[PDB]
Amino acid sequence: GMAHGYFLIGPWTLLGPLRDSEYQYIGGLIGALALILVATAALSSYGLVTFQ
Amino acid sequence: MTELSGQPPKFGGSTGGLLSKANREEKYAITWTSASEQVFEMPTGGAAIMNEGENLLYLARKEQCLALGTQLRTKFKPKIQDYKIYRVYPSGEVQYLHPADGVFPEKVNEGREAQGTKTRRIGQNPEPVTIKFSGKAPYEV
Amino acid sequence: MDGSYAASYLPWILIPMVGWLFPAVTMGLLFIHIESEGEG
Amino acid sequence: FGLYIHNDTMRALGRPQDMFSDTAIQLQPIFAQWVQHLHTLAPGATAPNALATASYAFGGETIAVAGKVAMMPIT
Amino acid sequence: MDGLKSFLSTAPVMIMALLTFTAGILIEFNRFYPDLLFHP
Amino acid sequence: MSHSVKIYDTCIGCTQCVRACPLDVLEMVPWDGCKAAQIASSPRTEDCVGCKRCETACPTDFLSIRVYLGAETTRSMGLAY
Amino acid sequence: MALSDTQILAALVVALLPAFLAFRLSTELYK
Amino acid sequence: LSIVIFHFSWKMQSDVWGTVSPDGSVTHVTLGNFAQSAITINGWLRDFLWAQAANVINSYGSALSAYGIMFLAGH
Amino acid sequence: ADDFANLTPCSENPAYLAKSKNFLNTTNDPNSGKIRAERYASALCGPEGYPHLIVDGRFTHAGDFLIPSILFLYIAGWIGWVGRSYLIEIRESKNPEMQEVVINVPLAIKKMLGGFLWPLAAVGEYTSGKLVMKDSEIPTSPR
Amino acid sequence: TKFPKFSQDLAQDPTTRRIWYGIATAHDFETHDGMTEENLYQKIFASHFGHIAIIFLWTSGTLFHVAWQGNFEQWIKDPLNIRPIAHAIWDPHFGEGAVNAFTQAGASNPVNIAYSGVYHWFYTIGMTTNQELYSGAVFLLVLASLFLFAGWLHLQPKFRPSLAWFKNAESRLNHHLAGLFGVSSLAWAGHLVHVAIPEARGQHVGWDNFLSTPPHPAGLMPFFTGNWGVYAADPDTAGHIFGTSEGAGTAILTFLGGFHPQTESLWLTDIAHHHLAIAVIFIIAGHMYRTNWGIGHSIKEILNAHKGPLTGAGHTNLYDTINNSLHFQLGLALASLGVITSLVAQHMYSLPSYAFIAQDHTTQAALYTHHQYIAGFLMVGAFAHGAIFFVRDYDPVANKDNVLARMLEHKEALISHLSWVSLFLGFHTLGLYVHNDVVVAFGTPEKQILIEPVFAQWIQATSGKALYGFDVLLSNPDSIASTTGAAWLPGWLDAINSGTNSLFLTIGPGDFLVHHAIALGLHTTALILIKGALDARGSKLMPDKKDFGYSFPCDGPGRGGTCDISAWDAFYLAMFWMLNTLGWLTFYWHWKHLGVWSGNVAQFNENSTYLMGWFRDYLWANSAQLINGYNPYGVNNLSVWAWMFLFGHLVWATGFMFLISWRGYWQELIETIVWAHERTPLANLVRWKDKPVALSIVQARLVGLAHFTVGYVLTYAAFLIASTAGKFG
Ligand code: CLA
Ligand code: CLA
Ligand code: CLA
Ligand code: CLA
Ligand code: CLA
Ligand code: CLA
Ligand code: CLA
Ligand SMILES: CCCCCCCCCCCCCCCCCC(=O)OC[C@H](CO[C@@H]1O[C@H](CO)[C@H](O)[C@H](O)[C@H]1O)OC(=O)CCCCCCCCCCCCCCCCC
Ligand SMILES: CCCCCCCCCCCCCCCC(=O)OC[C@H](COP(=O)(O)OC[C@@H](O)CO)OC(=O)CCCCCCCCCCCCCCC
Ligand SMILES: CC1=C(/C=C/C(C)=C\C=C\C(C)=C\C=C\C=C(C)\C=C/C=C(C)/C=C/C2=C(C)C(=O)CCC2(C)C)C(C)(C)CCC1
Ligand SMILES: CC1=C(/C=C/C(C)=C/C=C/C(C)=C/C=C/C=C(C)/C=C/C=C(C)/C=C/C2=C(C)CCCC2(C)C)C(C)(C)CCC1
Repeated sequence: GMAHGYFLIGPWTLLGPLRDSEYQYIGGLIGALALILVATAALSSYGLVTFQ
Repeated sequence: MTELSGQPPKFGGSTGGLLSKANREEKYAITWTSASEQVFEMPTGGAAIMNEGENLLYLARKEQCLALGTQLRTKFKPKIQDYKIYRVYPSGEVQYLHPADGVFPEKVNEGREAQGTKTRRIGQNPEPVTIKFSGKAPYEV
Repeated sequence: MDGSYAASYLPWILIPMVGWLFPAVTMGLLFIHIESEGEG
Repeated sequence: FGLYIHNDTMRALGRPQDMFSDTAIQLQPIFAQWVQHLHTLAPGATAPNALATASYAFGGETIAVAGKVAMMPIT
Repeated sequence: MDGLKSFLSTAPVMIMALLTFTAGILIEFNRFYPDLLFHP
Repeated sequence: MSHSVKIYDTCIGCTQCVRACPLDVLEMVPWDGCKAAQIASSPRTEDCVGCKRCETACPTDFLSIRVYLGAETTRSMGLAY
Repeated sequence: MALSDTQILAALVVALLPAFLAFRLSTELYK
Repeated sequence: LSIVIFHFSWKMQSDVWGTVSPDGSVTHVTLGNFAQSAITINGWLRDFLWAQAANVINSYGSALSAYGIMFLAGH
Repeated sequence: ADDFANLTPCSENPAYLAKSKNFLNTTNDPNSGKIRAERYASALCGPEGYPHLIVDGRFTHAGDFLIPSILFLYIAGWIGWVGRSYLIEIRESKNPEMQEVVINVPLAIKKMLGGFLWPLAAVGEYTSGKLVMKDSEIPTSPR
Repeated sequence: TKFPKFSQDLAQDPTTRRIWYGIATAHDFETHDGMTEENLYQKIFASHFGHIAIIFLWTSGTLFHVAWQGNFEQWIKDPLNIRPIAHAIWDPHFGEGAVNAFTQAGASNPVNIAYSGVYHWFYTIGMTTNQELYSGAVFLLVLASLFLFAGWLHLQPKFRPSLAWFKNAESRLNHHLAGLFGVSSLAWAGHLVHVAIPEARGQHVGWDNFLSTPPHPAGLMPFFTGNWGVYAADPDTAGHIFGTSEGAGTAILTFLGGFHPQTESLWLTDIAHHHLAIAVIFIIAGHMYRTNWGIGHSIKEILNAHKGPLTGAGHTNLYDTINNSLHFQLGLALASLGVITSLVAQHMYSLPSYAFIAQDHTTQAALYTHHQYIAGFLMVGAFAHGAIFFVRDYDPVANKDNVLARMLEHKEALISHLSWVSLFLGFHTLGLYVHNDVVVAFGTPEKQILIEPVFAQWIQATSGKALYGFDVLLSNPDSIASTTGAAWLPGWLDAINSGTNSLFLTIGPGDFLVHHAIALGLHTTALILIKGALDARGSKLMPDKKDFGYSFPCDGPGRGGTCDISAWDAFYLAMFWMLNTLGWLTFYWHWKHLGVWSGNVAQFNENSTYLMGWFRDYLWANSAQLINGYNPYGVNNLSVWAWMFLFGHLVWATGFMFLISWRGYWQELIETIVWAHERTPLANLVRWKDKPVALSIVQARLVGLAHFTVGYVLTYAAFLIASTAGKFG
C-alpha cells in the first residue's frame, strides 16, 4: 500500500482536471484516496469470496 | 490401479502442458511401451521423443490422452496398441479409465452392460406436453 | 452546475450516491451473493 | 482509439483544454520529426553528393508544378 | 471432339451464352427503339 | 452434470460412432436387434464433451445415437485449466 | 407557483414506503 | 487498410495538396483542417466522410454519376 | 370528367415542356430527346413534369401495365414450362443429374422451340395429372 | 454454489457461464427446479403486481420532475413558443460551454427539453399548476405502494389464489371488459366532463369545489329523462381560445368531428362522448360469459360448435389449448397489443388529442417512432411465444384435425408462399428503385417508372379527400353516405380537405414505392417468424427438434451443418428484419413530415423515387446540424445528440463482432489469457472464483443482437431528435 498509494498521486496531479487550478496537488490527493478506497473494497470482497 | 511406472518422454518443455488444475482438481496419465526411441507429436504443441520400453506421460485432459493414443496406434511402424489411460486425483488416488475392460470399445466384448439404450425409435419419444411440469425431457423417459 | 429549483443541494450528493455508492454497494452484494458457496 | 474517445467526450463537454491536441495536451511525434529533420539536412552533409533531399515530404521547399503543388513538407 | 462438345454444353457455358444472347437482344432493341416507358 | 447420449433401437452396430468418439464415451455391447449383433452404449457420458462426432458418423436414417447437451462441467466444457 | 423544499423532502419520506414494500415483494418472490 | 487510406486521403487534402498563388500563398484542398478535426471520431464523420461525400452524392446528371451508382452498389 | 385532378397531361404541364426542351440524347440519334418529348406528352405527368403511370386497370392506360404484364407473363411461362419439361424428360434418362449439369443441347433446344404453346400444354397437363401431384405422394417433414 | 437457486445444473457450473445463464433464465419460471403449475401462476401474479407498481413509480417520476425542475406553468402561457423541459441536469463533467448550451428554454440551470408530449397531455386533461403534478406523483407513490403490498399479500398462503381461479376465463373476461376497460373509460369520460372540459373553458374544477359545480347547468335532469340533446347544447365556437371562456361553449357531449381550430386537436367534448359510448359498449360486452347465474356463454361450447366441412375438427378443444398455454395467451396478447400500438402511432400523429401537440414536431416524430418500435418488438415477441407454444405446450391428440393442427399440416405451403411473396416484393421494388436511380443518374429523370398510388388516393377520396377528384362516397355530395346529416361530417370534411394537418397526407409515387418496401419488410419478418414457429417442432434436418427445446446452440456440423437451427434462432434472425422494416417506415414518416412542416413537399415528392435522394436529401443533409453539436469551434445544445449518434454507431459496430466471429476462436484466446495469468507472478496471488470461458453460441447471438439493437435505436433517435429540433420542423 505504501508503494502504490505513493505513486498513485502523480497521474491526476499532472494530468487530471485540477492540474490547471490552484488545487492541483489537493485534486491529485483526492483522486488517489478515492482510488485506494475502491481498491481496498475490491481486495476485501475478493478475500470474502475466496476463503469461505 | 496401484502405482504407475514408465519413463517420462525426452522433452525440453512447453507452455501447453499442465496448469494449476493438475494439482488442484484432476490430471490424466497415459502409459505405453515403445520398441525404440522415436519422435511423436506432443498434443500440447511440439515434438517429443518416446523411449524404448515403458513411458508414462501426464496430460491435462482425457481427450488429450486419447488423441495421443490414437496417434500412437495409427502413426507408428510397429503400431502401439498398449497404452493405458488413467485419471489421477490430487489425493494420490489413481483411476483406470481406458481401455475399460482391457479391450478397445470399437469391438464388442462380453460382460458389457448396455447403457443409454432406448427400446424405440427417435420418432417414438413422447410429446413434451405429456411430460411438462416434471423435470424430464422426452429422451429421459 | 447549479440549480434554482427547490432544495437544489439534493443532486449535489444524490448524483454521487446514485453513480458511485449505489452501484458499488449493489455490485458488491450481488458479487458476494453469486459467489456464495453455502450448500444449496 | 481510447484517445479519440477521450477527445470526443472532452470536446462535447466544452472542455477543449482537456483534449489531446497540438493546442492542449500535445502528443508530438518527436522521433519522426527528428528523422524528418535529419533527412532535410542530408544533402551536402551526410549525403554530400546528393543535391536535394530524397523526398520533399521530409521537408524543404514546396515544389509546385502548374497551379497545383507537386510536393511539399508533411508536418 | 466429343469432350470439347461436352464442355461447351456445360451449365456455365450455356447460361453465359444465353445471357449474352438476351443482352444483345435487349441492348439492340433499346438502341433502335429507346425510352419505351410504356406502350402508346 | 454431463450431457446425455442415448442409443435407439435403429442401431445397426456399425461401431463408427465408437471410433469417432474422441473421449471414449461409447462402447459396443452384444445385442440381437440387428445383423451385426451389437449395439452402441454410452457408459461414460460424464466425460462426454458433446462435439457430436458420433452423430456425424451414424449412418441410419436419422441418428440411432443422439447427444442432448445438458449441464456443463469442466470435463464437458473441454477445459484444461 | 414553485415547489417548496418541504414538498421535495416530504415526497422522499413518502417514497420510503414503496421502497420497503418493493423490498418485501422482492424477497418474497425470491422464495 | 480503410483507416490507412482514409488517413492518407485526409492528410494529403489538408496539409499537402492545394493551389499556389503567384505570390506563393498555399490554399490547401480542405484548408488545413486535419490538426483540429482528425483528433475526434465526430471530426472524421463530419469533416472527412460527410463533408467529402458531397461530390459522390451530387454526381448524378454528370460524368461522375457512375461513381455515385457504384457508391450505392457497394453499400 | 374530373378524375386524377392532381395530374395533368404532359402536353399541358409547363415544367415538363421546359425540361423536355433540354432532354438528353439516349443513343447516337440526336433526335431521341425530341422523340421522348413527343411520346411522353400523351401520358399524365404532374407538378415536377415527370410522367406518371396508371396501373389502375382502365384501358385508357392499357399500355402502362396491361400490355407489358401480358408480354412478361407469356415469356416467363414459356421459360418455366420448357425448363420443367426438360427436367421431366431428363428424369427418366438413368442419370438425370449429369444431364442437369451437362446440358442435353438437342433435347434442350427441342423443348425450348415447343414453348409457344405453353398455356395450352399447361391446361392440358392440369386436366390430366402431369401438372399437380397428390399430397400423400409428396415428401413432408414431421408436424 | 447457491446462485442460481432455481437450477441445480447452472448452480454446479464451474465457469462464468453459470453467471450469464443464471441471469438469462431467471424469468423462465416454467423451467425452474421443482416448479409446479400453481406455483407458476402465483409467481406470475405477484410479478405482475410488481410490474404495475414499477409503471406507477415511473409515471410518478415523470410528474415529479416536470413539477420540480420544469417550466410547466410558463409553458401553459405560451405553449407554441416555449419548449417544455423534462428535468434538470447535474453532471460534474460539464464544462462552461456545455453549461451555457444547456441552460435553455428560459431555465436558469442546465436542462433537457422533453419530447414525450407529456406537457401537452397534462395540460389538456386539466392540470395547470406544479402543485397538481406533485399531488399526482404522490398519489402514484401511494398507488404503487398498494399494488406492491397486494403482490406481497397474494404470495401468502391464505391469500394464494388457486389454479382454478386463474383458469376462470369467463369471469376474468367479464370483469376486464365491463370493469377494467368499461368502468375505467366511463370514469375517464367523467373526468373529461367534470375537469378537463371546464378547465379548457376558463373554469376551475378541483377537489375543493367539484362537488358543488356541475358539469352542465341542467345537471342530470336530462339524463334520467329523455332530452339527452341538452348535453350536445351549444359547443365551443370556432373562435374558442383554449384555457379561457372566450368563444367557449357549454356542451359536454358532442359529435362534430374535425379539430379544434386553435389547438389543432380533437375536441374535448368529442373525446368525452367517445369514452362514454365506448364505456357503454364495453359494459354490455362484459356480460357475455357465464359465471355464477346460469345465464351467459361458455367459450368452450362456442369454440366446439364452430366446425365446417372444410376445416376438419374446427375449433374443438381450443379452449383448453389456450387456457392451458401461457405462451399461447402471451403470444395472443403480444400480437394484439402490437397491432393496436401501431394503431396508436398512426392515429396520434394524424388525429391528435392534446392541445398544440401538432405544432410540436419533434415530440410528434419521437412519439410515432417510439410507438412503432414498441409495436415491432411486441409483434416479434408474439411470434416467438407462438413458437415456444409449439415447442413446449402444443398437444397433437387434443388439437387433432382442428384449425391449429391443420396449420401445421400444410406448413410447407404457407412457408413457400410466404417465400414467394417476399421474393416478388423484393425483386420488383428493388428493381423499380434501381431503375429510377440509374435513370436519374444519367441525367434523364423523366424515364422513371412512377406508379400513382391510385388505391390509397381513392380510399382517401371515399373519406372525403377531394384533392384527387375521384368523387366517391364522402367526396361526392350526392352520395347516400354523405346525405345522412351526420353531425361529424362538416367538421371531418373541413379537417380532411385542408392541407394544413396530417389527416390523410397526400401521397404519390414515393409513397407507393415505400409502401411496397414496407410490405416486403412485413412479409419477410412474418416469413422468418412463421417458418420458425411451424418448424420449431421438427423438420427434416431435425425431426426431433421438440426434444431439444425452444433454444439450443445447434445440432453439430454433421448432416450438412446445422447453424441457427432452433426456433430461437428464427426469432433472432427476424429481429434484424423487424429493425430494417422499422427503419424504412420511420425514414418514410420523418422525411415526409420534414417536407410537410417545412412546406417543401416537393423534395420528398420528387426525390423519394430513387434511393440516392433518400441517401443525400434525407440522411446526409439533415445531419448537418446534428453533426455540429460539437466541433473545433464550440458547442451547442445538440452536443448530447451528436455524442449519442456516435455512441450508437459504436454499439452497433461492436455487436457486429459477436455476430460475425463465432466462439471457438475466443475460447482459444481466453485459454492463452488464462495461461498468461497463471504464470505472471504477483498476479498469481489472485485467482478467479469462476473459470473464464468464451460466451456460448446462443449467448453470442443474443449479445450481438442486443448491441445491434441498442445502437440502431440510439443512432436513429439522436438523428431524428437533433434534425427536427435544429430545423424546428
Ligand atoms: C426489375 C424491374 C424493372 C422493370 C420494371 C424495368 C422496366 C423498364 N426499364 Mg429498367 N432497369 C432496371 C429494372 C427494371 N426496369 C434495373 C435493375 C436497371 C439497372 C441496370 C435498369 C435500368 C434501365 C435503363 C438504363 C433503362 C431502363 C429502361 C426501361 C424501360 C424499357 C422497356 C423496353 O422497351 O425494353 C424492351 C422492350 C421489349 C418488349 C423487349 C421484349 C422483347 C421480347 C424479347 C420479344 C417477345 C415478344 C413476343 C414474341 C410477342 C408474343 C406476344 C404473345 C401475346 C403471343 C422499361 C419500362 C430504358 C428506358 O429508357 O426506360 C424508359 C432504359 O434506358 N432501365
Ligand atoms: C501518467 C503517469 C504518471 C504521472 C503523471 C506521474 C507523476 C509524478 N510522479 Mg510518478 N510514477 C508513475 C506514474 C506517473 N507519475 C509510475 C508508473 C511509477 C512507478 C510505479 C511512478 C513512480 C514515481 C516515484 C517513485 C515518484 C514519482 C513522482 C512523481 C512526481 C514527480 C514530479 C515532481 O513533482 O517533481 C519532484 C520529485 C521529487 C521531489 C522526488 C522525491 C525525492 C524524495 C525525497 C526521494 C529521495 C530519495 C532518497 C532514497 C530519500 C529516502 C529517504 C529515506 C532513506 C528515509 C509527479 C507529479 C515522485 C513524487 O511523488 O514526488 C514526491 C516520486 O517520488 N513517480
Ligand atoms: C422511476 C422514476 C424516476 C426516475 C427515472 C428519476 C430520475 C432521476 N432523478 Mg428522481 N425522483 C423520483 C423518481 C424518478 N426520478 C421520485 C418519485 C422522487 C420523489 C421521491 C424523486 C426525487 C429525486 C431527487 C431529490 C433527485 C432526483 C434526481 C434524479 C436524477 C438523478 C438520479 C437520482 O439521483 O435519483 C434519486 C432518486 C431518489 C432519491 C428517489 C427514488 C425515486 C423513485 C421513488 C424510485 C424509483 C424506483 C424504480 C421505479 C425502480 C425500477 C428500476 C428498474 C431499472 C428496474 C434522474 C434523472 C436528482 C436530480 O434531480 O438530478 C438533477 C435529485 O437530486 N430524484
Ligand atoms: C441492320 C442494322 C445493324 C447494324 C448497323 C449493326 C451493327 C453492329 N452490330 Mg448489330 N444487330 C442487328 C443489326 C445491326 N447491327 C440486329 C437486327 C440484331 C439482332 C439479332 C443485332 C444484334 C447484335 C449483337 C448481339 C451484336 C451486334 C454487334 C454489332 C457491331 C459489330 C458487328 C459485327 O458483326 O461484329 C460481331 C458480331 C457479334 C459478336 C454478334 C452478331 C449479331 C448476331 C446477329 C447475333 C449472334 C449472337 C448469338 C446468336 C448469341 C450470342 C452468343 C455470343 C457468344 C455471340 C456493329 C457495329 C456486336 C457488338 O455490339 O459488338 C460489341 C454484337 O455483339 N448486333
Ligand atoms: C372490475 C374488476 C377487475 C379489475 C379492475 C381488474 C384489473 C386488472 N387485473 Mg384482474 N381479475 C378480476 C377482476 C378485475 N381485474 C377477476 C374477478 C379475476 C378472476 C377471474 C381477475 C384475475 C386477474 C389475473 C390473474 C390477473 C389480472 C390482472 C389485472 C391487471 C391487468 C394488467 C393491467 O394493469 O393492465 C391495465 C389495463 C387497462 C387500464 C385497460 C387496457 C387499455 C387498452 C389495452 C388500451 C388503452 C386505452 C387508452 C388509449 C390508454 C390511454 C393511454 C394513456 C397513457 C393516455 C388489471 C389492473 C393481471 C395482473 O397484472 O395482476 C396484478 C393478472 O395477472 N386479473
Ligand atoms: C411482454 C410480455 C413478455 C413476457 C412476460 C415474456 C416472458 C418470457 N420470455 Mg419473452 N418476448 C417478449 C415478451 C415477453 N416475454 C418480447 C417483446 C420478445 C421480443 C424481443 C420476446 C422474445 C422472447 C424469446 C426469444 C425468448 C423469450 C423468453 C421468455 C422467458 C424467459 C425470460 C427471461 O428470463 O429472460 C431474461 C432476459 C434477459 C437476460 C435480457 C434482458 C434484455 C434487456 C431488457 C435489454 C438490455 C438493454 C440495454 C442494456 C440498454 C443499454 C442502454 C445504454 C446503452 C444507454 C419468459 C417466461 C425466452 C425463453 O425462455 O423461452 C421460453 C426466450 O428464448 N422471449
Ligand atoms: C441489403 C441486405 C440484404 C438483402 C439484399 C437480403 C435479401 C433477401 N433476404 Mg435477407 N437478411 C439480411 C440482409 C439482406 N437480405 C440480414 C442482415 C439478415 C439477418 C442475418 C437477413 C436474414 C434473412 C432471413 C432469415 C431471410 C431473409 C430473406 C431474404 C430474401 C427475401 C426475398 C426478397 O427480398 O425478394 C427478392 C430478393 C432480392 C431482391 C435480393 C436479390 C437481389 C439481386 C441483386 C437480384 C439480381 C440477381 C443478381 C443479378 C445475381 C447476379 C450476380 C452476379 C452479377 C455476380 C432476399 C433474397 C428471407 C428469404 O429467404 O426469403 C425467402 C428469409 O427467410 N434474410
Ligand atoms: C385476393 C382475394 C381475392 C378475392 C376475394 C375477395 C373478397 C372480397 C374482399 C374485399 C372486398 C372489398 C369490398 C369491395 C366492394 C366495395 C364497394 C364500393 O367500393 O362501392 C363503390 C360505389 C361507388 O359509387 C357510389 O354510388 C352511390 C350513389 O348513391 C354513392 O352514394 C356514391 O355517390 C358513390 O361513391 O358505392 C356503392 O357501393 C354504391 C352503393 C349504392 C347502393 C347502396 C345499397 C345499400 C344502401 C341502400 C339504401 C340505404 C339508405 C337509403 C337512403 C335513405 C333512406 C333511409
Ligand atoms: C391483405 C391480404 C391478406 C393476405 C392473407 C393471405 C392470403 C392467402 C389467402 C388465404 C386463403 C386461406 C385458405 C383457407 C382454406 C379454406 O378455404 O378453408 C375452407 C373454409 C371453410 O371452413 P368452415 O368455414 O366451414 O369452418 C368452420 C369454422 O368454424 C372453422 O374454420 O373457408 C374459409 O375458411 C374461408 C376463409 C379463408 C380466408 C382466411 C382469412 C384471411 C383473413 C381473415 C380476415 C378476418 C376478418 C374478421 C372480421 C370479422
Ligand atoms: C356516493 C356515490 C357516488 C358519488 C361519488 C362521488 C360523489 C364522487 C366520486 C368521485 C370519484 C369516483 C373519483 C375518482 C377518481 C379516480 C381517479 C383520479 C383514478 C385514477 C388516477 C390515476 C390512475 C392516475 C392518473 C394520473 C395522474 C395521477 C396524474 O397526475 C397524471 C395523469 C395520470 C398518469 C393518468 C355516485 C352518486 C356517483 C354513485 C353512487 C355512490
Ligand atoms: C405462432 C402462433 C400463434 C400466432 C401468433 C401471431 C403473432 C399471430 C398473428 C397475427 C396478426 C398480427 C394478425 C393481424 C390481423 C388483422 C386483422 C384481422 C384486421 C381486420 C380488419 C378489418 C375487418 C377492418 C375493416 C375495416 C376497414 C378496412 C376500414 C373501414 C372500417 C372496417 C372495420 C370496415 C399463436 C400463439 C396464436 C398460436 C401458436 C402459434
